[PDB]
Amino acid sequence: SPPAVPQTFQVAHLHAPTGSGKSTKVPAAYAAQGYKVLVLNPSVAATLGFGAYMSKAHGIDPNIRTGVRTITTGAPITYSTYGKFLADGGCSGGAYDIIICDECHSTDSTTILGIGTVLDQAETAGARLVVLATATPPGSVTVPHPNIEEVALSSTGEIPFYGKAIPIETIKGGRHLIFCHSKKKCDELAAKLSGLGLNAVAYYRGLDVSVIPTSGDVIVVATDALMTGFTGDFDSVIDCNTCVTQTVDFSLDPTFTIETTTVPQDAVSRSQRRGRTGRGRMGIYRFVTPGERPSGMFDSSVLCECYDAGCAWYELTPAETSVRLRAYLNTPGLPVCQDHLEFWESVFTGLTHIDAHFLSQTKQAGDNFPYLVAYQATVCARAQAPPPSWDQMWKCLIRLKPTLHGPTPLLYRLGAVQNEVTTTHPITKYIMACMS
DNA sequence: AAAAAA
Repeated sequence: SPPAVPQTFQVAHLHAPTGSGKSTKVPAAYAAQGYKVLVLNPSVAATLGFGAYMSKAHGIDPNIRTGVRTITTGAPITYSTYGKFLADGGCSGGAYDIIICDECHSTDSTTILGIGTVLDQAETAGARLVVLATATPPGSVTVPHPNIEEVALSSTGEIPFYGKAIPIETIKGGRHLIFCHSKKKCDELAAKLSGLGLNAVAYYRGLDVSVIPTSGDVIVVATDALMTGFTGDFDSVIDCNTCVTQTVDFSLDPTFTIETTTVPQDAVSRSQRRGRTGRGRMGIYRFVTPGERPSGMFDSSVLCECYDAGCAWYELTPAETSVRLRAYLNTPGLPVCQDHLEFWESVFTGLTHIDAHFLSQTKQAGDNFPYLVAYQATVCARAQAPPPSWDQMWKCLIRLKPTLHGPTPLLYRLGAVQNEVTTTHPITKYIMACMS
């Protein structure tokens, strides 16, 4: 049933629903034929999760590789995240015959870099086959779910949402899940509902899952934050149909601008959110918008994230990162994006002699674009100049604040800029030149 | 305007 292992090296696609067999059954089969298999997954919890199931399901303790915990068993099957895979330097010389790239539809920087690394090192590493598995191939469109009945919203309601309202009785009793785009609006919506006597709580990246009562009436207003260690299944799901993403704009003021904005959800988003209900029983899905943008596309800002991660985490030169990204963008059947490898590469190539301390800080802070942040900070300190602003993203320069004065040598815009700006800095001129 | 993995 699973893709046949070719005599020579080949890259195969695995389009199939139900996120289970593709990461358990498929690999279990290959191993039965005496093959060494590597299964990569974006999630750490998922990767650790497959370890426990494989044992009890196929009586074979697979190897587990994640940033937190690593476990070797010599077994023919190894489960690992893309992150951990990258940190391990990629494909080991002759370690696996088949490499499975699960959730290959994910457009996050780590997965794209990961898959691109596989597509470039697989064959040489000795692998005989690469599998790009996903339940939602590029260009997918949400399909009506059996145990789920979708219903639109209207002005009819006492709780304003995103252009509409939500009936009080619609969520009066039972367990419900409300999806909001912003983390602050989650606390707002939850505030009102809970204020109306309703038992509503907010959830997002940071708060522990223990906040949501495993039983009893409750309304959860959360973001797309993964509820690791929590049995989903909700009587209904109200979705705002909006996703928060980062977009890049070549505003030439003086160079580029990376900002996080909103945007209508795509098939994947819609599917995943609507999937939190209708598990084993009839569920409901209340939306604010009927349409949906086709899945399979990601912004150029993501490639920028790849070069940043290659620089900050995986000790990859800009050119090296390009090899792996070039392989990704040259492989059909995967998420597409405007080819800006050359431009992004040239940008990062000029970002030399970064302050190790600042880099360490931005990385440890778990901030976005830690490399670009730390580098801007480096230029600022090197010029005894203040950062673009004193927003939390520049906190690595706080101890130097007393001695920083004058215009910020702006290299690019990563958020709001409060301080005065100058564009005379050599690195800024270099970047301006790349824009051409 | 969020999340996630290094």
